[PDB]
Amino acid sequence: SGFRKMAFPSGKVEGCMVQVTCGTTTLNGLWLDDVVYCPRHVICTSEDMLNPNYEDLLIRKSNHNFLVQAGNVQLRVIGHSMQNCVLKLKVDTANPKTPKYKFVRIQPGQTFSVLACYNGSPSGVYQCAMRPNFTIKGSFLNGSAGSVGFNIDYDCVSFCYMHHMELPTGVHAGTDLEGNFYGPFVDRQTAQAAGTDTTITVNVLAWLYAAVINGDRWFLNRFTTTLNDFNLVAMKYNYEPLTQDHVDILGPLSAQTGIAVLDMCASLKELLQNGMNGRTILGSALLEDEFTPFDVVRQCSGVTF
Amino acid sequence: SGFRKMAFPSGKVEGCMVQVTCGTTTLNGLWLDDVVYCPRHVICTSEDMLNPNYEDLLIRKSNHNFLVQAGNVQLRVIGHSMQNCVLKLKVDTANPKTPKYKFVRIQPGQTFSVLACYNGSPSGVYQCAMRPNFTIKGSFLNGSAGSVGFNIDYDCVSFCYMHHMELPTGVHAGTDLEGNFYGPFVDRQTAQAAGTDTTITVNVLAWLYAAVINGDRWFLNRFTTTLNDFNLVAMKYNYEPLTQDHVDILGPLSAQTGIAVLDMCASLKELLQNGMNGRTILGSALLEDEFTPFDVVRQCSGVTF
Amino acid sequence: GVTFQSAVK
Amino acid sequence: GVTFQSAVKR
Repeated sequence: SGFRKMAFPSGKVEGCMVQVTCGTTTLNGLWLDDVVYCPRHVICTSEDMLNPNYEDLLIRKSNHNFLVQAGNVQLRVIGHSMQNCVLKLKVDTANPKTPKYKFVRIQPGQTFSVLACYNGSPSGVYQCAMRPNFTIKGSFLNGSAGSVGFNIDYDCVSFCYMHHMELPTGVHAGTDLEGNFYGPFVDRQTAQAAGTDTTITVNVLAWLYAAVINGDRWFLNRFTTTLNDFNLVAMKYNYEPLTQDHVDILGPLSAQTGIAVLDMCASLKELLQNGMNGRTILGSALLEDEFTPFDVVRQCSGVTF
Repeated sequence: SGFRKMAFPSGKVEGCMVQVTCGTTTLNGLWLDDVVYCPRHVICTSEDMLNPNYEDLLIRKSNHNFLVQAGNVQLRVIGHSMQNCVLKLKVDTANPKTPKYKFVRIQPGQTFSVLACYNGSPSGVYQCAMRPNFTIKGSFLNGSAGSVGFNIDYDCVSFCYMHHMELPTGVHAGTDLEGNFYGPFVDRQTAQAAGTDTTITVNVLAWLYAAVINGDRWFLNRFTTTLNDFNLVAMKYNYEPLTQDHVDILGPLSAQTGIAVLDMCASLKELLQNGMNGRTILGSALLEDEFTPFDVVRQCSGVTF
Repeated sequence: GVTFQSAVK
Repeated sequence: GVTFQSAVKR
């Protein structure tokens, strides 16, 4: 029993974190085999932040202009290239701690663990979600760029996010590990702003299913809904539309609990109408949307209470 | 910017987790130097648990009755003894991954990171507080006993909790690493329940300071209060009394944000008496009490390990 | 109830 | 505005 914002154990990622310095600029890099991945804006100077030409900035660098430090060891850089908005520094040592890994680009609504780092060293680990507006609500300070987000289902690390920058409202933007930004953002300090964000409906339904698995039913009601009518109501509260794909994804939780998906949608409609009237659900007084259906099955018992 | 429930990096602890099996009972152990620590209830059958005599049950066990697995390696058990409610299995190899560590017993209100494990393999990490009623609101299923809680400081892992049991309300109880229970709980199958809890006042104040650091200021007001006036409200709302020591601990945050502790206390008093009037703080509609003053400093200043 | 959270091997 | 979260080298 219980239900927590549960991250993956961070050791397999800790073993890949290094510091990368170019000029007077430093951030974190990810050392996998003989490549160090890091945001390309490490090659900017304070003159290059609104309209850098990264091809031009990079052609001016040699291998030995990149200082890569793995704990007390300086790694030797023997090649460098850029792929979209990440640099790839080839080094002459394969990381002995490289885990089994893959790169994955995720969709909005997906969750992942973040290992926040400064100067190549870990500060802490927390759970995040990719918001519908392609930002993440992280906790990041200057020097955190190159920190990564990941999952570790089944002993393979899937790296899905690398941190680049903070937007004016204090949320965060970055790329996959191929250097392609999530959302319409660019690695320029020119004015950019998160779009209007919405609530991740399929994840709120997942978490209501978690509440039932753990023993609580107070929020259910006797009604059902069509998918159409549900979406017409939920979008009046800035919820994302629920698709038939989402309905399909919730099938296993619906089966474990005996509550049809569209009946849980009816419950959610009433919760949005009523609030919780002084109650809590899994320890919260708001409807939580950063747990996916897969996260709920990962964390909860297979036997409902 | 941002503020998340943040755990310590768990890598140092991951390298210490092993599987311990005795008979048909399996749980986790903590391998440090040449000793594996685990809950002494691993030696019990279900019938044993109704009225166990642990010394008597342990006398019947030989070293080869304890199967200890570190990844794919069986450890050779060369001795066995018990300290309070933990077993100490001496093995013939010192763990080469033993970190700098100490065993520390914490007090209610202090936080720690939990490394949830099954079958000796780390599965998740999350942040916990020791509640005033000495339970923890964990997330644990069968097989999680022997999972540990810890803090880090610079180089040193301070182990403070080893998981034993779940109570009827779904909260959790366990020991320090010397086998002493937190709370009035016993490792016997008999009726037991969490007592009524309270809210950790100094932690709520710390989180209000975190909110101010993040730009959430709507709850500040012109008023101040006194310790005695504030503690009458704390009693009425089942909050822990605030002490002078607590005020002193918040001093950093109070001189930093620009808001004195008893000024922030007048904000908390107003929130207890009036609620939040539809607003939220740091994304919560509840007053959060599982961040200590040091947790806030460590996250907001990017302390690393 | 009260559960000692070992698992069956 | 938009802030790259590199840091200045110590």
